[PDB]
Amino acid sequence: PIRLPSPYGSDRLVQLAARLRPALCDTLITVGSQEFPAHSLVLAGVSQQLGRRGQWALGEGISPSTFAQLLNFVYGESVELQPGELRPLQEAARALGVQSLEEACWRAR
Amino acid sequence: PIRLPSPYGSDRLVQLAARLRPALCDTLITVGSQEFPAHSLVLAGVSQQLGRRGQWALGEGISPSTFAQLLNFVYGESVELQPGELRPLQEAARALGVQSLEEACWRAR
Repeated sequence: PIRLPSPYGSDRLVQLAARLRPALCDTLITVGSQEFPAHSLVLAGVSQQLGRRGQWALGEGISPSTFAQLLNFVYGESVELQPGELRPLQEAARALGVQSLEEACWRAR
Repeated sequence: PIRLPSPYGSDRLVQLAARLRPALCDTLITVGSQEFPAHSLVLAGVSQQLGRRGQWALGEGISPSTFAQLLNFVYGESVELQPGELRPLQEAARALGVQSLEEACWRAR
């Protein structure tokens, strides 16, 4: 597999938030049928577009499998991917403004 | 005046939260008549006791003036105090479990 290192694994509050979730989560992002709790503050720290509270639906041909990988990256976990998973992740990171992930994907390609 | 340096002034997410507030705040702490918005996640990072979402009232003979100083410290601002303000701040930090502030107060005394 391909491994993408996350530059967020050593922010002390991001670490704490990763251990807590779903506790204290104020955001619920909905992807087709699947539900993802998150901390609006953590999201704001990586992308102004994503820093919003409450429930909302993501609709742009982004799969739950791809969104789960983007969300782990944001919470400081390295991501490990199969070959055909890189391009959909890059496209999701572009559309949602997560610049650090977009560039990691384009590097591994 | 006496100055207490805060050890939180360089956590990148705490800095961002300090610039945002009251935006994205999920907690409202009520002190007599006065209202203080906060991020439950930031509070959890300094004291397990304070890491809770929603509205709640603080009642323990803690003044709004003293609570405002404790909250600024938690968000990374140094605090500047008059002589008779140190002991009430120390007592508030003891009761709410903010250990870093309790010890800074006892040092300046």
